[PDB]
Parts: sequence; structure tokens; C-alpha cells
Amino acid sequence: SFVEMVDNLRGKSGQGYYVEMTVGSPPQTLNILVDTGSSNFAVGAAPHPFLHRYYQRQLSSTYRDLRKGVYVPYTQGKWEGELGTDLVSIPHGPNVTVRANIAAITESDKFFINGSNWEGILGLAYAEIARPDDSLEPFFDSLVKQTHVPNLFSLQLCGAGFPLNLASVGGSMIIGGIDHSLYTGSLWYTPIRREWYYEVIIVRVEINGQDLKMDCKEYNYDKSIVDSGTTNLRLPKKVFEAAVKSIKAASSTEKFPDGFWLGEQLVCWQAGTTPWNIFPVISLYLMGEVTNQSFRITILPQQYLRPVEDDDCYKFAISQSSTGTVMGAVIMEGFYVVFDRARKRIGFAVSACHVHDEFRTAAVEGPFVTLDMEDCGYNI
Ligand SMILES: CC(=O)N[C@@H](Cc1cc(F)cc(F)c1)[C@H](O)CN[C@@]1(c2cccc(C(C)(C)C)c2)CCc2[nH]ncc2C1
Repeated sequence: SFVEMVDNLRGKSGQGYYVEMTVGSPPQTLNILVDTGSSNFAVGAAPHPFLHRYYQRQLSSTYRDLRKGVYVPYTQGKWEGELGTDLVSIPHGPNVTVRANIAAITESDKFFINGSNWEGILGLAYAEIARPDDSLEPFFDSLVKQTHVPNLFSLQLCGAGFPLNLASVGGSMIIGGIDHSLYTGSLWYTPIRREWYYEVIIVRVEINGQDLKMDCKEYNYDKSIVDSGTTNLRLPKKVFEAAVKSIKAASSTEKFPDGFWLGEQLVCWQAGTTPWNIFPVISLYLMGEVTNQSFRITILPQQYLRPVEDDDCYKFAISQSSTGTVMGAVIMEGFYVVFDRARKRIGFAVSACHVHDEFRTAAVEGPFVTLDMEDCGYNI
């Protein structure tokens, strides 16, 4: 249908977006973080101070132990666990059940977040980056192989301010297709360069219409990916420095502590007086499937200035990286993103929950003629 899947995501700002899932027999309900930046399906399977509930394998008649250990280290957090298989469903997803690999998390460190409301993670990327090795079939590969669900999903991650009905921000994960009521305008597609992370190629970057003027290999230095499990826009050292230099220049009328630009300190303004006009729009051009059909996604300050609290407070959500460009949640917010795995491409369109701005508007625009995968792709 797809209507049954609209609004199936919830989350707290900066703590990921999650979807309801069931595991075992009888079905045990768990909220699971949707992560396109990994490929392991893992759930709390032991008591933890921040876990409201967890997966009890002893109470599932369909549980099968694989007699194998596993661990996954992320950017900061990590967990270890025991591999097994079990029946998995998504109540607000397709009407199907599948036997999938499940990493039963037995110990963890800085993985679970206090009061987040999620108890596990659903890695939606490819087998190549799955631990302990690529022989561990990811959930989405299992879903597609065992059912007739088409090989593609879409994510509409919404920012704050939209009606929901535990709170702040919602979204949609349409499994097996594209829901047209979730976006406006045209969907533009960029190739998945390789099936491991959802890797793409950035061919140009503009700040307030002014080209950053860098060797485009710098934009994809190491790699460039789409990652719903990461909050910030992460930029390679050199791009980060040139970008923050343009953003500081554009916003020079006001001055902020060095801590602000490092993403550690917050900045506030009397309620409703946020001076959005002095922060520029960032345009990221993605390589077209055909290079005279490239396109840009335009990000407003309402996206890269993430709202928090203690009247209107904000965190700078652009960070330095030594591991490539990561287009995180703040980038995906306000766009409808199609992970068209069947045709090895990712689509972008303006979301129905796009960010406001009285004088500017987020956009997905093209066509543009640009450089190639060969000119812009870093070869590792
Ligand atoms: C912030 C973060 O760590 N997000 C991850 C999901 C997550 C959400 C959460 F709420 C708590 C938590 F502990 C983890 C997500 O998987 C991160 N994904 C990347 C990644 C980094 C370290 C290793 C991994 C694999 C080995 C592949 C799992 C992935 C993708 C690749 C990459 N290059 N630079 C940065 C990244 C981020």
C-alpha cells in the first residue's frame, strides 16, 4: 500500500530515527534505529541502565543460536554480542515475516542513549561492511530474498515543528517503494558508486552561490556517503575549513565563541529573533547518472543549525572528518531520499516536511553539467 507506512518513524533530535519491529515467537516489540551507515541488525538482549526493554531469546521458540561472537565499533559507541536468527516483522511496514540475522547485544559502551526510546539498530547498507564479515546477510537483503518486496526503500526524515500523535520529530520509511504524497517536484538520481556504504560523488560545492573552488576529489576524499545514523554533515578537513571560513564571513555581523564552530557550545537568540538571513545556503552538487544531468541539493541554515534547549538555542551541525563526507540526518531532513538499490542509485526530492524560511527555499534543482566520477572520485 505505502499509506500504512507513512509516519512510521519517531525520534528525538540528534538521537536518530527509529521504527517499531517485532522479534521472536511470540513477537517481542522493540524500537529500532534506522541506519543507512551500517549493515548489522542488532538489539539489546540483556539489561542496561538506559534500556526500557530487551530481546529475551529464551522466550522465543523460533530463536536459533549461530554460536558466533560479533562486535561493531561506530564513531564513538560500540557493542558486542552473540549472533543468532529469528523471525522479524515490521508492524507499520510490509505485511511479511522474515528469518534474519540478529546480533543479540550482551554488552555495550556509549551506544544506548539515556531516554532515547530505541533498543536496537537496523543497518540498511550492504554486506561488504557487515561484521564480523560480508557473509552475514543484512536484514534488507534477507527481506528481499524471502519475500516479493521490491529492492528499494525511501526515507523522509522530518525536523521539529510537525504534528505527531518519546516526542519531537517523526518521519517515514517506505519499504518497497516510493510514496508520492511525501514529496513535491522531481526526483533527481545520483549513482551509488559502490555497494558498501551508500557511496555517492559530490562534483561541486557552492556557498551562497559562490563556488568553493577546490579540486572536487577533496569533496570525496576517502569517500562520500548518505548516512541516516549520523546527525551532522561531516566534511573532510580541507573542505570543512574552507566552508567554515565562508560561513563565518557571511555571518560576520555577529560573533560566536570558537566553541560554537567546533559543535561543542550552543548559541541563543531571544525567541523568534534568530537571524537566519546572515547564515548562507550550502549547495551540494551530486553527479548525475549522465553527467549533463547532475543536480544540486540546497541546505538552509534551519538544517545545519540544529535546535536544542537551555530561548531559541542552536548547535552548529557541521563537523570535521578525517574519514570522508558524511551526509547525515541534518542533510536528509527536508528531502525525500530514495535508496534505489535495484538500479544502484539514490534519489533526492523536496520533502513535504521541508524547512520554512520566509525568503529562501530548500531545493533539488537541475540539470547541471559537471565533472565525472573519474575527475571527482578518490581511488582507495
Ligand atoms: C554517530 C554514529 O556512530 N552513528 C552510527 C549509528 C549509531 C547511532 C547511534 F544513535 C548511536 C551509535 F553508537 C551509533 C552509524 O552507523 C555511523 N556510520 C558511519 C560508521 C562509522 C564507524 C564505523 C562504522 C561501521 C563499522 C561500518 C558500522 C560506520 C559510516 C561510515 C563513516 N565514515 N565516517 C563516519 C562514519 C559513520
